[PDB]
Amino acid sequence: MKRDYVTTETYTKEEMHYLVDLSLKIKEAIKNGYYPQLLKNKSLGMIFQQSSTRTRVSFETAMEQLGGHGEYLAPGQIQLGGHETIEDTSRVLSRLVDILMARVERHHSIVDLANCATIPVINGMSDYNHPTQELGDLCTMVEHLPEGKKLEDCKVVFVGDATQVCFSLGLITTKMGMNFVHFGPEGFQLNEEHQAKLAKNCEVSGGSFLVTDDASSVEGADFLYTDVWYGLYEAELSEEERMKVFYPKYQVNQEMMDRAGANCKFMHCLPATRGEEVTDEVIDGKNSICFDEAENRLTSIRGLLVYLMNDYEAKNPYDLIKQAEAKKELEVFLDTQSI
Amino acid sequence: MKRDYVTTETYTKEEMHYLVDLSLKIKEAIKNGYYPQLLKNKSLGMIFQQSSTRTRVSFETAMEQLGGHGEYLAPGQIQLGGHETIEDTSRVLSRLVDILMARVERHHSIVDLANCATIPVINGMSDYNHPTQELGDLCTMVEHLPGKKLEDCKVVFVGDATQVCFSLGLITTKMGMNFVHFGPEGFQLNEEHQAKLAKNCEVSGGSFLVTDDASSVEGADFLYTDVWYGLYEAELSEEERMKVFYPKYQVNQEMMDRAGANCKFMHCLPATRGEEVTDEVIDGKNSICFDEAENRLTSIRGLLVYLMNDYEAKNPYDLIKQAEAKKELEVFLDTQSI
Amino acid sequence: MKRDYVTTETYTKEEMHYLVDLSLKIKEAIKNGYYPQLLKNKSLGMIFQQSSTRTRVSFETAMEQLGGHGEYLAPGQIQLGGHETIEDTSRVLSRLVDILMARVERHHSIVDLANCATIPVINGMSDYNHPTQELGDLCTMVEHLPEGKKLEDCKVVFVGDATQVCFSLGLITTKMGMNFVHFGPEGFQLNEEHQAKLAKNCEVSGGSFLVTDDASSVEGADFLYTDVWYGLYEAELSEEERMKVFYPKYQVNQEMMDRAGANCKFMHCLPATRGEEVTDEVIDGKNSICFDEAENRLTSIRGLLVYLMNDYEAKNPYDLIKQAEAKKELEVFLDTQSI
Ligand SMILES: N[C@@H](CCCNC(=O)CP(=O)(O)O)C(=O)O
Ligand SMILES: N[C@@H](CCCNC(=O)CP(=O)(O)O)C(=O)O
Ligand SMILES: N[C@@H](CCCNC(=O)CP(=O)(O)O)C(=O)O
Ligand code: NI
Repeated sequence: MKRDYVTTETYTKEEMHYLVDLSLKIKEAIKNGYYPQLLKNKSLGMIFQQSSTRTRVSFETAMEQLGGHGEYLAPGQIQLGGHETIEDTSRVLSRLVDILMARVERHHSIVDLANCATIPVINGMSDYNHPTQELGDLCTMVEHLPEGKKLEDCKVVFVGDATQVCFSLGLITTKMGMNFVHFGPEGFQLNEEHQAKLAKNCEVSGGSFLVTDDASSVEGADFLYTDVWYGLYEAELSEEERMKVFYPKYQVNQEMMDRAGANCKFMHCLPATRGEEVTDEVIDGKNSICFDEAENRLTSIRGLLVYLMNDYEAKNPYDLIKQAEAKKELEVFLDTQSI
Repeated sequence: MKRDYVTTETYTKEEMHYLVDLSLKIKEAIKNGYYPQLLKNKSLGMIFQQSSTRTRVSFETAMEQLGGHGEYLAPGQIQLGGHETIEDTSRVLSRLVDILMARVERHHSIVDLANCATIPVINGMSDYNHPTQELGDLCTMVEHLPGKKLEDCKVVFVGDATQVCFSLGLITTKMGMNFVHFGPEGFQLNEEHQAKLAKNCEVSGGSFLVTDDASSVEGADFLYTDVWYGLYEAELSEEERMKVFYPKYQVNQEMMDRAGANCKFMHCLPATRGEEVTDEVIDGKNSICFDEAENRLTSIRGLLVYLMNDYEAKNPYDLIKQAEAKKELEVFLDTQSI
Repeated sequence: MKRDYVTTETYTKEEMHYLVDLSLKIKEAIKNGYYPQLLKNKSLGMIFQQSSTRTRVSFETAMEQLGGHGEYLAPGQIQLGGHETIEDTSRVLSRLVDILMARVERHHSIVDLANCATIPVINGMSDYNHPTQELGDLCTMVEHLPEGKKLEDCKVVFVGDATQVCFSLGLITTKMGMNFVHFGPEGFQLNEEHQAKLAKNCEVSGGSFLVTDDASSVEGADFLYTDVWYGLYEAELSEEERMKVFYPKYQVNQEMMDRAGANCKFMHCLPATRGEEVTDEVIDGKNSICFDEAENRLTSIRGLLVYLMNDYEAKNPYDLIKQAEAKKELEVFLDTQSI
C-alpha cells in the first residue's frame, strides 16, 4: 500500500499543517548546515513533459540534500506517450525507483500514473492544478504573516487569468480557512466547476471565496498573487492577444499595491513577464516576497518527499532478521566466490 | 587492463552463472533494505543515441543504490558524431569517468568505444545485440523455473529477428537450453546468426531452430516476443508491419494455450498492445514481463559491481601512496591560503 | 559575500598558483583511491546553452567524487532566454543550489548571472573567454615541463584562429610570466583590445607576447597549441570557407612540430577536426599531451569547486549552536508527531 500527492483535495487542514511544520523543521536544519539523511540511497523518477526551473531543481536538490538521487526524464528520452501507455510506464517504474513525480500536459496522465503505481506519486503540475506550489505558497504565507493576524483572518487576492495556479491557490487558502478572491476579467474567471470545489472547502473550514472583475476587490489584501497571461504551454496566447484581454486593468503596478494596502505582499509563482502582469517596481520592491516563495518550492518538496517515504516504509516495513541474513549472505559470496 | 561487456560471446556459461548469483544476492539485500555501498564515489558515463526507460533508469538507480552516480549524455548534448570521432570520445571519457555505457545506433560504435577505452565498457543495446537484457532475462527464468532445471527448458521467441531475438538466442544456447525463433520468411535470424547459435550449442549441448512452423511453440516453458516496427532510425509503418506479422505472430491466449498451461509470457518492453501481444496475455496470470523489467535493474547492479571489482583487482590502489596523498592534502587545507 | 570565477583577470599569479597546487593535491588523493568529501550534500546548478563533453562531465564527476551532485540544465529545459530574464534566473537559483556554472552564448550573460547571484558563479565558456580551460592547461603544462625548466621559462605558441581559447591561453600564459605567441593570418589575429590586455599582464608578470603571421615564430616553442577553424557554435564557418583561410599554413603537422623543436608538446582543447588544424600523426604521436590535458579539465574543476565553496563558507559560516538546536528539534518532531 501507498499514499499519493496528486491534489490537496485528499488532505485535511490538519494534514497540511503537519506538512508545513515538517517542511519548516527540515528547512531550519539545512539553513544551519545539518543535512538530515532521511532518504538515504533512495531514487526518485522525474517525468517532465514541459520545461521547468523551480520544480525540477527543487526535486534534484531535495534528493541530494536528504541522501538520495533524482533522475530527470525529459520528453524524447522515454517512450511514454507514443510507443508505451501510461499504465505500462507506471507498473515498470514502480520496480525501478522508490518514488515518482511528473509534470504533465493533461491531468488524467497523473491520475492514471498514480492509480497504477505501487509507489508514491507526486503531481509536479498539470493543466488542472499545481499542489506542490500550494504547500510552498502556504509555507511562505506562514513565514510572512501580518503582525497580529492569524492565517485564517488573511485576505489573498489572485489577479488575472484562471490558470491551474490560480485554482490551486484557491484550493489551499479555502482549505486552511482563509479568504480568497480571484480578480479576473469575464471569460477568464474560475468556472462553475472550480467554484463548487471552493464552496465544498469553505463549508468545512469556515473560509470564503469571491470571483469578480471589480477593481476595488483588491482593497485589504494581505497577499496579492499573479501569474503569466499567455495561458497553457502547448497553446500560448500571442503578445497582442493577451494585452487586449488583461492590460492595463490586470497589471500589478505600484498603484494597485497601494490600493490593496501599505503592508500588502506581492507573490508570483514565476517565471514572470516584466511589463505585463507585473512591473519592475513591484517585483523588485520592498514588499515582494516572490523570491522567498521560490525558495519555499524546495522547502515544501523536501517535506513531502520525507512524509511520503516515511508513510510507505511504515506500510511496508523491512524485516530486520532477513536484512541481516541477506547482508551476511552477500558478504560471504564476495569473500569466497570468483568468476 | 580491463574487461568489457559488449557481447556475451566473450563469457562462458560458468561466468554467466556467477553473474546471476551475484545479482540475486544484491537483490535480496536491497529488497530487505540493506544497500551495499560497493561503488562508493564512482562515476558511470551514459551515452544514449536512442530513447530508453528501463536501461537508462536501471543504470541511474543502480549507481545511487551502490554509492555512486550515473551521468546521462543524450544526443545533441555531446559532440560525438559530428565534430568528434568515436576514438577521441573514448580516450577522453576514459580520463573522466570510472566506467562507461552506450546505447548505439550502429554496433561498430560500441566495438570501437570499448577497444579504445582504458576503462570497462558496457553495451546498452546496438542494432546487433542487447547483452544486459540477456542477463536480466536469465535472472528472470531462474526465478520462474517450471520442477525442471534451466537446461531442460524450451524458449520460443515470436516474431521479428530483432537484436533482442538474437541476444535471447545467444544466452539460452550458452546456458544449454532449447531455443526456437518462430518467425516469417524475410524476418528470420540469418545464416550468420545461426552459425553463432550453432557454435554455442556444440559446446553447451543445447539446441536451436529457426522456423515459420506454428507447431514449434508447443511445449514452450517461456514464450517471448518484441515489437514489430524494426530499427529506431527507420521504423516500419503501422499498415506494413500488420501485413508482415498479423495475426500469425500475435501472442494471444490461443498461442499460450498451444504452448502449454504453465507457459510464461516474456517481453523486453515497451510493448504494442493489440500487435505482438493482446491485453489478455500481458496482464494475465502467466505474464512475467514486469518481473523481467525489475530484473533489468538486478542484472545491471551485478554487472557494474563485477566489472569494477575486476578493474580494481587488475589496477589495485597503493595504500602507502593513498595515505601519503591524504595526509598531504589535509596539511595543505589546514595551513595554506589563496 | 562570495567570489566568482568569470575571468582570470580578477586573480593574481599567486592565487593561480594556489589553485594549481590544490587541484594537483586532490588529483593525487583520488588517483590513489582516497575521495575527500569536501562538498558533502552540496548542489551545483549547471546551465549549458551549447554542447559539451569535457566541461559537462568534469563538473558532474567532480561533484560525485567530492560528495555532492551536479544538475544539468539543457537548452529547452529551463525558460531562461525566452520567458525569463537573466537577472531573475540568477536570484531564483541562488535560493535552490549552492554553486552555479554556465556555458553561455554571449559573455554578458555570465557577467549578469554572477552580478545578480548571492552564490559563487563559474564561467563554463563564453564567446570572450574560457577560464576553467586556462587552469586545466596550467596544471597540464606543470606536469609536462621540460627538464630543468620552470613554467615561466616556457614559450607557448598558439596556432590558427583567434578563438576564445586562444585569448584565454594568452591571458593565463602572460599572467604567469611565460612567453606567448599567436601565430595566425591577417584578419584572424587577436585584435587591439585583446593585445592591450596581454600587454598589461606582461607589465606585472615579466612575461612577453607576440601576434604575427610569420611561420618562423613557432621555432623554439615548448608547447604548441591549436583549436578548431569553424568559429562560434551559433555561426559556424563552412568547410570550404575555413580551408581557404587557414589551410595548409596553419595546420599543425610533423614539419611544424619539428620546426618548433624535437621535444615540443602538442596541445588542443578538443574536440579536434583531424586533417584540418592538426594531422592524425601529431595528435596520436609520442609528443601529444591533449588527452592528459583533457583529464586536467576535471583536475582543475575539482580545485575550483573546493576553493570557491571554502571561500563561501568562510564568509558565511554555519552557527554550530543553532545547528545542534535545529537538529534536536527536528529529531523530536519525527519522534513524536504524525500526520
Ligand atoms: N500558469 C503557469 C504556471 C507556472 C508555475 N511555475 C512553476 O511551477 C515554476 P517552474 O515552471 O520553473 O517549475 C504555466 O502554466 O506555465
Ligand atoms: N527491438 C527493440 C528492443 C527494445 C528493448 N527494450 C529495452 O531495452 C527497454 P528500454 O528501451 O526502455 O531501455 C528496439 O530496437 O527498440
Ligand atoms: N573554440 C572552441 C572552444 C572549445 C573548447 N572545448 C571545450 O571546452 C571542451 P567541451 O566542449 O567538450 O566541454 C569552440 O568555441 O567550440
Ligand atoms: Ni544525477
